[PDB]
Amino acid sequence: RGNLMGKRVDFSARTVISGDPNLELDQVGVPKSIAKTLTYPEVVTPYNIDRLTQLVRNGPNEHPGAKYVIRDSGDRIDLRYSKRAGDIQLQYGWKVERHIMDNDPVLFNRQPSLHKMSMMAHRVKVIPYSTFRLNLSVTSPYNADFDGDEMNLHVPQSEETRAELSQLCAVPLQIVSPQSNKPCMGIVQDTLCGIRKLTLRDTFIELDQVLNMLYWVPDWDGVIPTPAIIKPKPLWSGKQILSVAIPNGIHLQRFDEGTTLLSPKDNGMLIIDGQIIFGVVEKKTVGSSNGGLIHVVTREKGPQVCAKLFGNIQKVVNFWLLHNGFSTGIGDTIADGPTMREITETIAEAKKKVLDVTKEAQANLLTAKHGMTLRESFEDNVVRFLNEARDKAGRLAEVNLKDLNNVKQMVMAGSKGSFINIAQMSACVGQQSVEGKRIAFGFVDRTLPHFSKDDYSPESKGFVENSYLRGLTPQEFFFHAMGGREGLIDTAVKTAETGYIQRRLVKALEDIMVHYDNTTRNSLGNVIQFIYGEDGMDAAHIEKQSLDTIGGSDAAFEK
Amino acid sequence: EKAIPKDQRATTPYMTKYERARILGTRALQISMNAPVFVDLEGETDPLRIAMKELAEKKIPLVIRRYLPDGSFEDWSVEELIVDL
Amino acid sequence: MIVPVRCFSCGKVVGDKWESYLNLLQEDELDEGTALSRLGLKRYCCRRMILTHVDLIEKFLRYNP
Amino acid sequence: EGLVEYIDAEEEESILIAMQPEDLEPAEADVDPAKRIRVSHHATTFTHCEIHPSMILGVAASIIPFPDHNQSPRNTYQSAMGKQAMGVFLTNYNVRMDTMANILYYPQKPLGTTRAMEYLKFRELPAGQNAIVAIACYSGY
Amino acid sequence: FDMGGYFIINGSEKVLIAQERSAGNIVQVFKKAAPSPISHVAEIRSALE
Amino acid sequence: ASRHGQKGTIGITYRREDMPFTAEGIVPDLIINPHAIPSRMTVAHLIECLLSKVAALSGNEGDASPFTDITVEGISKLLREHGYQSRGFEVMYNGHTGKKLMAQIFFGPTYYQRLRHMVDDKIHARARGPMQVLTRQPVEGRSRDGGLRFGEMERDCMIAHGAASFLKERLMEASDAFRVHICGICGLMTVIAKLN
Amino acid sequence: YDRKVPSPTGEYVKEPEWVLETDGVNLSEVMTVPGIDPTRIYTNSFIDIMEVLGIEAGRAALYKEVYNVIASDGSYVNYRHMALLVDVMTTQGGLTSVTRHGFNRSNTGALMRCSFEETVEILFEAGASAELDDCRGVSENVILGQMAPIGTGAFDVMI
Amino acid sequence: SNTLFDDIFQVSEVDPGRYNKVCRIEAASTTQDQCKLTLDINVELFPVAAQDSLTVTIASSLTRSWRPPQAGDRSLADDYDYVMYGTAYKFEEVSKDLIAVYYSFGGLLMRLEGNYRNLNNLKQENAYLLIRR
Amino acid sequence: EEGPQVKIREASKDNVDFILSNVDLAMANSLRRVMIAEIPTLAIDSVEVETNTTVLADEFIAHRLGLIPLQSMDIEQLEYSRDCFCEDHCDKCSVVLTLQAFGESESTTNVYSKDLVIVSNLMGRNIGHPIIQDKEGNGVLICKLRKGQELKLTCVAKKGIAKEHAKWGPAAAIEFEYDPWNKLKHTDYWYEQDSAKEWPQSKNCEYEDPPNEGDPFDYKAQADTFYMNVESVGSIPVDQVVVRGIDTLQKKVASILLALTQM
Amino acid sequence: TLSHLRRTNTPIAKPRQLHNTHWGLVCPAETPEGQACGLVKNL
Amino acid sequence: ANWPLPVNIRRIIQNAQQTFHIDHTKPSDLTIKDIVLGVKDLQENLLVLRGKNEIIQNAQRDAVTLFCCLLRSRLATRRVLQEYRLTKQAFDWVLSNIEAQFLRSVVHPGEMVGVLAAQSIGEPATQMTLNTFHFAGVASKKVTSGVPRLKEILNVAKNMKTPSLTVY
Amino acid sequence: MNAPDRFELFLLGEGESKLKIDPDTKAPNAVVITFEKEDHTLGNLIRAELLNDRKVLFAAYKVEHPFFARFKLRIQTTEGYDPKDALKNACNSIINKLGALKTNFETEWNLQTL
DNA sequence: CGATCCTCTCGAT
RNA sequence: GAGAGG
Ligand SMILES: [Mg+2]
Ligand SMILES: [Zn+2]
Ligand SMILES: [Zn+2]
Ligand SMILES: [Zn+2]
Repeated sequence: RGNLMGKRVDFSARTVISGDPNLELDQVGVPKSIAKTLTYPEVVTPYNIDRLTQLVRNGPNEHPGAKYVIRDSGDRIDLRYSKRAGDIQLQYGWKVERHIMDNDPVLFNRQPSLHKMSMMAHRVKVIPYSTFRLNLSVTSPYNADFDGDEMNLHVPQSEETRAELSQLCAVPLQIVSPQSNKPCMGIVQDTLCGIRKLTLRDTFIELDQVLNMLYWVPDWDGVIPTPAIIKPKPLWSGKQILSVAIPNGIHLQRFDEGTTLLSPKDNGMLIIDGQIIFGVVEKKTVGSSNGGLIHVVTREKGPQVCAKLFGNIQKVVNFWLLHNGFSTGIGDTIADGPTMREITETIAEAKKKVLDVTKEAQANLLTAKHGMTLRESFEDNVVRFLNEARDKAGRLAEVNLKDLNNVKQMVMAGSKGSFINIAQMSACVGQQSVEGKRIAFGFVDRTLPHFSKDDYSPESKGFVENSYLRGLTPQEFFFHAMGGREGLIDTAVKTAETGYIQRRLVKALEDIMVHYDNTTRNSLGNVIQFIYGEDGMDAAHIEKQSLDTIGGSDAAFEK
Repeated sequence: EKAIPKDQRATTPYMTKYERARILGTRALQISMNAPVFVDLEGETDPLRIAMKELAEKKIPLVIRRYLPDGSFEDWSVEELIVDL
Repeated sequence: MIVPVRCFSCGKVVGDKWESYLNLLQEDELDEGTALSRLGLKRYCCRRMILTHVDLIEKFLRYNP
Repeated sequence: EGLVEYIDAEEEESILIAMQPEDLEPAEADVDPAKRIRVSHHATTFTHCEIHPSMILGVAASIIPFPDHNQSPRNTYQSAMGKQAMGVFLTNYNVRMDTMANILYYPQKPLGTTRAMEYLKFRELPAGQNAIVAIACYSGY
Repeated sequence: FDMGGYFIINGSEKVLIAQERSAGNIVQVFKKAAPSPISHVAEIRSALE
Repeated sequence: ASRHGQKGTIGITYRREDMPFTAEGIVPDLIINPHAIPSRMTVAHLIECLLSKVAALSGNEGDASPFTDITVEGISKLLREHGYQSRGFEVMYNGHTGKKLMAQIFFGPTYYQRLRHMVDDKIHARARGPMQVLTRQPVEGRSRDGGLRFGEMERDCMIAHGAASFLKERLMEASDAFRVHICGICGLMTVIAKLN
Repeated sequence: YDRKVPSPTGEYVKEPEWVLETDGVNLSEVMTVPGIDPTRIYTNSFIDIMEVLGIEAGRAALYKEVYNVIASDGSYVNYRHMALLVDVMTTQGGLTSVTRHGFNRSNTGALMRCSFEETVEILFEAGASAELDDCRGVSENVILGQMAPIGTGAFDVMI
Repeated sequence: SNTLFDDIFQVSEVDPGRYNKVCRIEAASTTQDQCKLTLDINVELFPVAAQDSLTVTIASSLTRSWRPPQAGDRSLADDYDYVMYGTAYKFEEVSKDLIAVYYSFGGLLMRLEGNYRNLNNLKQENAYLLIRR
Repeated sequence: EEGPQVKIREASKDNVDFILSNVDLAMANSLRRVMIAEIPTLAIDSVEVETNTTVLADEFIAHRLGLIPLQSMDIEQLEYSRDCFCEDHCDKCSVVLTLQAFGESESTTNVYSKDLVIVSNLMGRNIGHPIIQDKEGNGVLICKLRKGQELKLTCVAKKGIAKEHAKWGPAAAIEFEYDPWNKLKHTDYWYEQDSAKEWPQSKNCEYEDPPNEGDPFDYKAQADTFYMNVESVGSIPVDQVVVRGIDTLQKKVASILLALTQM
Repeated sequence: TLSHLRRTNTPIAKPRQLHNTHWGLVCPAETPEGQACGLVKNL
Repeated sequence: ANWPLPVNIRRIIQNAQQTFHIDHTKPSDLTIKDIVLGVKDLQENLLVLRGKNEIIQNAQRDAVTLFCCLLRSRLATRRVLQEYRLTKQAFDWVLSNIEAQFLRSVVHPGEMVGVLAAQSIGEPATQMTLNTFHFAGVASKKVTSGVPRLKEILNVAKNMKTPSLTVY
Repeated sequence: MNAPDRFELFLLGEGESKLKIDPDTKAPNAVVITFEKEDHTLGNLIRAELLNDRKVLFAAYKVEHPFFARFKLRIQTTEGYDPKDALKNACNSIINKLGALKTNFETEWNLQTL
């Protein structure tokens, strides 16, 4: 395992990673010191002799340079020590171990490598500073973030090895994945957030900014689109300027809930010939979604065009947002005086439901359903009332939040946060659970020595009435910490356990491959499937389609 | 022994992604090593971009030997293989 | 460890104000907020500079070598 | 004088503890909507009372401002990192020959402190700075 | 500000980590799992301090 | 990191003029993303900031102690009393442009910690170097100019990509690769290599 | 239970049905109880479906099982991946586990099995039984530093 | 080209609906009983109230990189107050003789219903909307 | 006179509060940035440490030394060393400062910016003298000494711009606001019940007419009237921070005009 | 340092869990992620 | 009805509609024969396998069954004419686009599907949050899930935690 | 360690030139100007002035990467009008505005007391 | 006989 | 071997 199946290798490099709005999807930012340590062995041909001479002349310390010149016999000339290091008249057939240069294919990776998308080929872009820079929309396959993460780079040392990386492993080739027959890369964070904000019917742009936004798109035709508005001032909509980033012959149709071709809510999506007709652009259109812009553009225009679409959208949106601004403060967690009153009463009614049920259980009136205990029946009821309360209180909070609420804004775009988050920060944290039950009696007949014995009340068994805004009481604080711990303990287990599963799965199926007869066979030549997937289709070239003859009435079918 | 004749070939008339990559790689290696070029390079210098051109104009003189699980093979020329992809 | 010269955020010179601040607090028996304002430390970036400073140099000067 | 007393978990089992002196035992006979919700007396057979609930916390977590306003694992995370934050580990640093030492040029005491920090000598030997922070989408970096 | 509580062994500052163990001389009864021939077990781990 | 489990690295540095600014000409020492907030539910961070702004403004120490009756409403009263919008929001102007940002930014002081773990102590690159005695494979670790491990899991991804040559190159040309002499009869590494 | 069933007009209609949920298993006996639909009886004990209904029903039930673990997590994986797993566990006519007991004891190459678990003991019985290894597997080629018959090397290149 | 459609409308409803600059207008023609119009307008640039009588025109001329007004001597088909530009995206036939046209002016939608649109309202990337009084 | 207009509201040695009208925001901002980053100044760019028995590190001291404001009045009569034909530095391109301090007293000995001694030939140029705004005339506490303690060092103060290092900023905060009433609608205010009630009124609102509710939006309007206040560190008088700011910007536009000529 | 000097170790039914009885004795927050989660404690 | 299949017919149709600038006012130039035979011949050209034998011809017939269902439902006379309103030009282009995209969609011999499958199942399993199921309401919903269950399945555990019969 | 020198923000490298004029490939009478060792200070100011010119059809600037001082300026002008002349007038207009400001501030400053 | 990956640093034999 | 990092 440690020496044959895996081993430490030369032409490898490692560092802390950083994001780069100004980097192409298929690129990787290489620190100059790394580009200078890592080399490629280039043969001296008439097609490169001039460039190689200059690189040898630059030597190992100036960037587009080289260390080592290998001649016939195989003798390595050390460019940092040789007395003839400034002489060297190259000959064809010699090799120059040149520095890693812009556009070289490199294998970029983040451990754990659970995916083939965890190990992809990028185009080198030599940069100042000591981190590896990467396009934000490649963060997901690697499952990378910039909180201290490190990544590894591998350098192909052969022409065929570079072809393998560029023709099989390249980032654009991986956009649409066979794992879930859909893209594994999409518009995220700031870009996902600003693309929504830009797309509002209300969002309008003036000439000055429009011109700058248009120029920010490298594939731009140079033609200024006619402004949506031509009356007191030419005014372009956000949808208009973002459509410049979308190539022609791109068609997309959606329909969410109330979408009606006149799209009252500006929901759904309609793109004709790469021009957005209606529909606020968010996660459903521009994320890792099944039939979105990205799945469509890859299939329609191709992987190379799709990888440009990442940058193009990033460039416009990042610029517009840089100029617009986006924040979040304590004020975004605050709901109305009246909302709070309603939340407060929502909880007190839940508190009474639990009392009534308790009083009833204690009177021997509560009958247990077939299959479950009277006490199990009680616990089930209490927890429902208590969960209902958190959900009802939370929904009360969410409704009160204005469209200008920054938390609500991030939820609408689908960039960060869900309902729970709003509810727990603004309304009520809710019931704490350990081993799927409410807080257990760790002391005799009580959860804490601040309670009396035999107390089944919400507060007693871990119900956090307060929100993170209001703040938690010591009892509530401790119980939340108990619930919290169960999470960290299984996180720690559901990593070492899943890692072992993954190994076993990989080892058992290692040798299964598609043969020249469309058959699925192991190393013995034994048949697993007669046709791969039963249809002999590649998973990355497949998408969810409606079978129109199956549904509807017999009359509808006839019509 | 073993071999399938040209007439009786049942494998895809299409070049696989794995075939194209290995083809382009092998040819790139040759060009990189001062081997003769079968097409007019129009300001082209990268061995791979040249192999891509030789592939596009069907001037790669290589043959893919397709092994079937019993051991029999189907010889297909780069010349005959359709390049969709 | 000694008053930073200049506020990190804006660049306002603060390194000439420490001793005057200690005096304003001790001798004039003023509160930190009015002491800061008398020094002309109007913005909060300049205010955090002085109010938040811990003068460990005094502790260090106590070591006999 | 028997005003205070030591208790282990075994003895904790036989006793009833009030969480606050006042806010747990004066008498009964308006509210701040902003303030958190507190249950009540609901038990009045106390033998003991907590010196101060913040004492349930140890050294690291005692540095966190308002941990009662944070999702619990974040407090566990902070507890880890506080030990990786450079400050002025000891006043005599200039005299010791440690394998590795990291000292902040200008340590600053935090503008937001805990009552427990007085006893942890935090404002005397701090490990951080009061940076002016903006929460914003700027260049996307 | 040094708090002590540690040792200096060959110039190295050593901390003895508090070791958690079960207290001895405590009687504890346990329900033994279904296939077991013994329903319940009462145990005492008798120590001499 | 702030004292709330909010760790991160520097993506870039900007000089004062590129930085967004307040109308009093206050500029941030740090810019953190709004996205780091909703899911983490690290509200104390936002409360720390609001409190700290009032503290620097008033020359007092903020009481960020746990189980208290200190409220966001209470701090907000004091913040407004200082002539600032009560929720820490401030009108900011773009550094490149001078034009007001459409959005108002939550801005004020927050205690940040400089952690160990610095790029320069982590960067490592190897293009050939020292080999282990036994295995004849690259040495381990940055300190010894070691090679990075291309483990089984990585070997697996190269199989999935179908990169047969790259996988061979990693395991041979990079790392070990040795020429042994084999007997045609017994098929063992018996052969007495008497080269030259 | 909710149930999508075709109505007399053609469309699918929600028609709820009473379903019994058990703790414990006796497929063979319960399936013969009058009043049930022995055509629709199910168990999450795919080993029992295998023993009563056969390997093919065992396989279908094994997919349903794997599928449900993935689906309960809200995740979606393409059919072909879980199908391949389930088929591999199935092709022997029984249920072969993804364990040193299961797949690792099969007729495969000694150098490929030793790469997983029980390394030395696999290699000892290989010598004693005087095994031949094809070197047709990925692992033996990784051990040999040879181009494996995977993608790129799954064919030969000639002139 | 020239005008494709011209009429006077009586505005029934004006709804803001979660926007600050935009309002969706509900209006019927003063001449034709079947003639309807639903339209998104920038009320910041051109305010509209209920019962307002507006002249609406769909024209197609007064194409390449848009050049700044440069009114120096530049004269356009505007004796109007509010002018848009958009795409014909749908032609829904609401039975017998009733036809509806859908126009998106940079995402500010419009639905014009009647019958007589016939040999005039083409499926063009073109269409200028011109509103006055 | 013609284009841009100035109206000085407040003025002192340290600050200028002024209204900049009949100007474009691109100009107001470019001017704003130039005062921060590009006006040349004199600051310590080299320290040679002879003796340091101080409690502080050589480089820690050297850092603060560069941060001391130095007279930069006659800065244009000093060369950038990089352009100077000398080997290293000289009186045409640098100012040399001396620092010798010893702990004579049992009580703590403080080291100030007043203790640096100009050792080079200033040739009658008003340059290099540490800026002292202190009432006690000490200015900037560099260091503190105990009894046996000593610090002996030599400084080379060179010409530079904040763009290279912040120590070269004649800078300090630049208060900058336009349209205090949000008539331009350049910002959409965040509110709970009432943006007017919730956002504090700008002092600059007195100097402008309120929008008036019964009026339609002024879509054609553009920002021209910038309420500014330039704070000076000391090295250069306020009037100069602005005048040299204008001069520098003017200069860098001229270098473009001259570049077009050259090609 | 203070933390290290107030640290607990537990070699090897549910030991990783913050038990009720830990109240006021061992910190609810301060425990290592993954590795010794709940096995290493702090007073 | 919604199932993952190769070749997005809806998209191809939409592309012919724009490429040929179809006017929903004029009558088509097509014939029932053009549509009916056209679609029929298209089906004889969707190759997954190629052998001239019966075993292979029926295997081919089988592989393409569900796609031919989708195709027939989408390319029926009334749909092509009333719904899409295609011309002969647009129709013939669609016919060739389906064939070309179908042939592109086929798996390439050499594809390492074992490792693919393993990683495609394994990766999500690592992302499986909570060992305890979110069915916290009712106590009779207590069936083993997540990673503990996935382990029961893979190890083929004779002694599972939650054996259960579901009786219809 | 991999940090560039700070003088690289404002000092031309050997080989580097202030302006580099490239004819635009996408449109007639359009030009792209790369300005080396200059940021938003010059870029915004110039772009704004070019829009003040009625014979200027397009004017936009961008700083493609924050690491590097350089910016790119795109100018499209009226048939007959050269983009280099448009850039010239824009520059002189700025210089004359700046001259006017200097004097106006100096005049004001002299009237002051403190 | 199994018991995530990879990465770092430290001290001691 | 322990401490740590994602
Ligand atoms: Mg991370
Ligand atoms: Zn300041
Ligand atoms: Zn032999
Ligand atoms: Zn000189």
